[PDB]
Amino acid sequence: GSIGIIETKYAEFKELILNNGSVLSPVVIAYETYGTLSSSKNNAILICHALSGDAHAAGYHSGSDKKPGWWDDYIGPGKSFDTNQYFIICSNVIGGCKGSSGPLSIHPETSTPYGSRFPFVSIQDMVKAQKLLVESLGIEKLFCVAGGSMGGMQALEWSIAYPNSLSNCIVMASTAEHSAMQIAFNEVGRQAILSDPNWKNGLYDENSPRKGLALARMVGHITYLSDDKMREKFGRNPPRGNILSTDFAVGSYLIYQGESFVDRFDANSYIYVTKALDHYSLGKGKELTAALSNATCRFLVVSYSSDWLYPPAQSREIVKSLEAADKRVFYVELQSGEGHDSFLLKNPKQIEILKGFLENPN
Amino acid sequence: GSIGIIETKYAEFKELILNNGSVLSPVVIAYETYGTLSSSKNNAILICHALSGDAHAAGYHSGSDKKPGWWDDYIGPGKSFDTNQYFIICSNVIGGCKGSSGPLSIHPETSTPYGSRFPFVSIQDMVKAQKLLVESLGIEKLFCVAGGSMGGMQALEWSIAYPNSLSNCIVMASTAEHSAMQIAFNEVGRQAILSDPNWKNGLYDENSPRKGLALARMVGHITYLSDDKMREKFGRNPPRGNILSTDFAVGSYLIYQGESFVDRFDANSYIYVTKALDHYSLGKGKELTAALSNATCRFLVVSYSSDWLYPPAQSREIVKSLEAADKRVFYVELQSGEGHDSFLLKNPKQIEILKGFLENPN
Repeated sequence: GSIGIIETKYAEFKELILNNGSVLSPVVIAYETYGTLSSSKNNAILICHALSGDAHAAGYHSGSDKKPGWWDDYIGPGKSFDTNQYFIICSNVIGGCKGSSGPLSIHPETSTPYGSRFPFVSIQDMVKAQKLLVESLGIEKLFCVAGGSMGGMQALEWSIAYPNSLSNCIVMASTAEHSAMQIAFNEVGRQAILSDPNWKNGLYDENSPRKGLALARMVGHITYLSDDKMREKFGRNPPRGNILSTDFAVGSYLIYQGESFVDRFDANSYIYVTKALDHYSLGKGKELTAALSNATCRFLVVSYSSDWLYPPAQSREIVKSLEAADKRVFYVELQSGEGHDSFLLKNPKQIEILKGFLENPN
Repeated sequence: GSIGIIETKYAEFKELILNNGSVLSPVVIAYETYGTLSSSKNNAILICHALSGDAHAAGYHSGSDKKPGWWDDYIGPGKSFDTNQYFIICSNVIGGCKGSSGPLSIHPETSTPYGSRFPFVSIQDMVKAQKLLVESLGIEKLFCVAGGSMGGMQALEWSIAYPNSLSNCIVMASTAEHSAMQIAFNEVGRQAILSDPNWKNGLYDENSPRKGLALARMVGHITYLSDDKMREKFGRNPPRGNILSTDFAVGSYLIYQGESFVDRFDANSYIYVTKALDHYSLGKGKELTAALSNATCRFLVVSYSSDWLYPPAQSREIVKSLEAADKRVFYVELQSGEGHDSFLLKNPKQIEILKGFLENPN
């Protein structure tokens, strides 16, 4: 079942010209691979990560690791992304903070992290960079591109940016454009970092805006409860006593939400990645239909009943435009009990729809 | 059109026993009145405020005022809440920070603001306190209770807490219970205050958590844009350059969102009031039907097409349960271009539905 110990690898390329005119020189892409690439180069699947995720989508880095990769129940021998049949790839987005070109990259003049000097990146840029990686691994046409949430937005971009470079596209718990609500949560997170005393115009190094970023990320932990589970927590009555008595007053630490200072993220990177998500729009209705008419691949769109961050209605708009464009598309709404990240959890019915989609080309 | 210069008045009562067991002694209720109460005591309308609002719902405090009351386009001679016909009342919620019993109330021992020593209050408590005020003004049965958002939740509570003490109930852009999404925005705001260095377990006095509260309140400004107007702002591409170049780096001040330090709010009060909102639940479906079966008054429920904070679906659940309970209920979804506070803005079609509801008892 487990793919075992995996090394993070680093592909470096001379440059990447970004959509906003700026240039990454060089471009580094941290990635991991699972399984074995066929001599025909045609069994490869690209996994695109979500906001919290990275290149480490499966297995372990060392024996002492306490948790496997972020989609480990779905990637491995016998699992939904079967490393017995397929060559599975996952890479850290540029703008990210776990190995690819991003704000933590060392500046060629100051020998300090780029920080706020790093250029703004878009989802189209992130996908251009993934294309470079995939070509470098010897692949001209991927079998599949898959991802959920932020990862599904990259997967959608692939289907139209390089429409003939993939046969299949799996878009889980995702959207063609962020709602005002999604943008608002990210904007609050970004402002928390910006107003943190340690922010220093983004040129922090000794002392990062840990508090601001803790707040920015807590958003993802608070939003994890479904409507029902949040109401269960809150009930029909407020607490007894006062803010001091309930120890509600001593709640500063709850900003980290059980998570430690060692599982490390970066404030600049959060700003860079969420800005890419918020500024990406394929539109809706007629405009989305027109945008998606480039695609040639087969589509699997999966939404989750309790997901209110990327709700079934956002998936439905994609499926509606993919039918208006005369494209091969299947749509499954899975029953779920979580606020957004249900695509991550082992679920018999998810496993089944994935294995069957990849197994049956109709 | 304008009601003119208004004094804030203060009604004080010996005690109020709260639902959580704690006691307010004394209870102070800051209120304002507009128009003239009939000798029959039967033309009175209670206005319930929203999260940002207060008792000052109409007119001016002095000639030098730069803005009138928060619902001034709706309260006055000839306006929708006609002070030529009606006696209009609005009061600051207990737990609030603009005159009623709340965390800024001076403690009888320390002669400093209660702060975090103030007891948790509920919407049922807020309405109990309003009942006291209304009785004190000589009123046994109100003609109407009206409000939007948070104010509509108080108005709903009235219709079932004192079902025979009102003839009509206007519930605008509101809900019988907060969604996980609504609670999440408030929770982020509360955590911003809790993690602010000046929070001091809520016993701040010299130096308040201004930054934390700025963040908490910015949420209400960011969420103000509709899906379309937010997408218009964000477009299909991220900015040119980097965080430093776009002056995106110097964005600390944007936490106040144009608003000054003089228009003053309180961090404890924000915690108290949003906790009351988040912990209030009449439920949904059968449970909401059962809860609302106590009501005897006539209902007007108004939602707004672009409101995604308190979306039409929350209003529909109320109207559905009010029909399942065999109650007099009208439902209008008004077209709007804002993210939540459309009930505040002058709108010919809102004016018309309000004046006609109050004028025609059928």
